[PDB]
Amino acid sequence: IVGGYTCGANTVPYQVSLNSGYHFCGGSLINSQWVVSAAHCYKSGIQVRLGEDNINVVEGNEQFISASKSIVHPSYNSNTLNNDIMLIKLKSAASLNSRVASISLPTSCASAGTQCLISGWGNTKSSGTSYPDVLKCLKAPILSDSSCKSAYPGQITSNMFCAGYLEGGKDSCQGDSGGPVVCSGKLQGIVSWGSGCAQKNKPGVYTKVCNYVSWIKQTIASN
Ligand SMILES: N=C(N)c1ccc(/C=N/c2ccc(Br)cc2)cc1
Ligand SMILES: [Ca+2]
Repeated sequence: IVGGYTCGANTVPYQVSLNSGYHFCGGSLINSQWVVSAAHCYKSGIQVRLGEDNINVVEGNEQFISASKSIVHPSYNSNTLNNDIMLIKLKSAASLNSRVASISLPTSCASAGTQCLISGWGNTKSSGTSYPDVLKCLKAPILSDSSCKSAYPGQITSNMFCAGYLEGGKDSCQGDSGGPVVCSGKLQGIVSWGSGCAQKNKPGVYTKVCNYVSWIKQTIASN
């Protein structure tokens, strides 16, 4: 997260860190046994880390639970990043509490102008590299489909939306991949892509979760 703020320990209780020896992606806890992330976060050997603030220090509220299975969206295209969504099942159910909590799926798609919260442990610099140990947060509006398409001609599908600031300086970044965009207490987006980070006229692009609610629910019901 570039140009954001320190969230505060366990203030984003649905935020998870995916760890394969090291943090490599965020995700969102959607019930006691399932996490939503980006398809481009797929790899084997995933441990889900819940209740994290400082990902380098055991602070006392963590739950570390290995994934039993990952399900990448059947229509995920790694070239275009269309359908950039995946589900990860925990080997055992997380213990839910004030600091480890699921986030609701949307009942309807959020509109341009809606203020959302984007969070992650990704790079905090737009040029160069600095990775924070603690969770970073950014409040950002959903942008119009037209401004999104204008920023990224030929690249925005019906399964993507832009959020952030055309002026630049505030954005998600590498390492935030797979993490949440939450608007009015609903998971509306997943950190997916962008040209660099926090660049003028290159806002963040997010997987449009509201298009996947049926797939998510049906997949969970049978797996
Ligand atoms: N500016 C942004 N909001 C932004 C930029 C880049 C990313 C990560 N992008 C990747 C996508 C696919 C792979 Br594989 C590796 C990295 C995420 C967000
Ligand atoms: Ca920790």
